Amino acid sequence: SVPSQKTYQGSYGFRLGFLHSGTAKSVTCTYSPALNKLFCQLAKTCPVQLWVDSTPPPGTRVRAMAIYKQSQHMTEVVRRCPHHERCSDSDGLAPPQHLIRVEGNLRAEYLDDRNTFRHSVVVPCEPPEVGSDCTTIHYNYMCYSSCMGGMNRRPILTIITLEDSSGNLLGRDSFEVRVCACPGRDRRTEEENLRKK
Ligand SMILES: CCN(CC)C1CCN(Cc2cc(I)cc(I)c2O)CC1
Ligand SMILES: [Zn+2]
Repeated sequence: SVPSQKTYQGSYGFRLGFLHSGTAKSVTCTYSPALNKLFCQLAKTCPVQLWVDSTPPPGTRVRAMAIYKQSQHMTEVVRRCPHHERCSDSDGLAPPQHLIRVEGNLRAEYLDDRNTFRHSVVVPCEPPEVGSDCTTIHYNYMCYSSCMGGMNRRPILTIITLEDSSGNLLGRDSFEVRVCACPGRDRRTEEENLRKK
């Protein structure tokens, strides 16, 4: 099975937002709107914003899952490589196999799907802090795109779904991810390639 990646705002007008972090060689996480692609360093904080037009019901949750982007790989489960799944860098909550973690949220839950075997991490949907207009979730990606025996240079997408308390679909958005040593340079390069192409 391949989970849908269709953008769907749904009844609550759900969509993601990203900061404008620039492309300096020192930057650790940066988003390209032109590529709809997040570039980040291994295990570093990735702020992702949640925006809605109206308040969803109590019990609404927000799930993140990775899938391979390319058609010939979309069916393979995205997981950490044989090295990283064994490096004992657990935060006490995330299974060591999971590529995507949520940072600093005690209510995060990690799912190994009993049928598809796909991994995901889900948290309660919460209102913005007083004074803010959106809610931010901090994600970590725990392997490099290049990890041998894992992603092995294959591009992935992160799919973010807004769910009701049963896990039914309320909204969906997605973005490509590259986990790399120099996100600033790589974003600049890929945006240049795009502009040329
Ligand atoms: C312009 C948008 N207006 C409506 C007029 C409001 C602003 C206030 N929010 C509250 C709210 C609750 C949850 I739980 C999650 C999120 I993210 C969130 O924004 C709801 C939308
Ligand atoms: Zn790895």
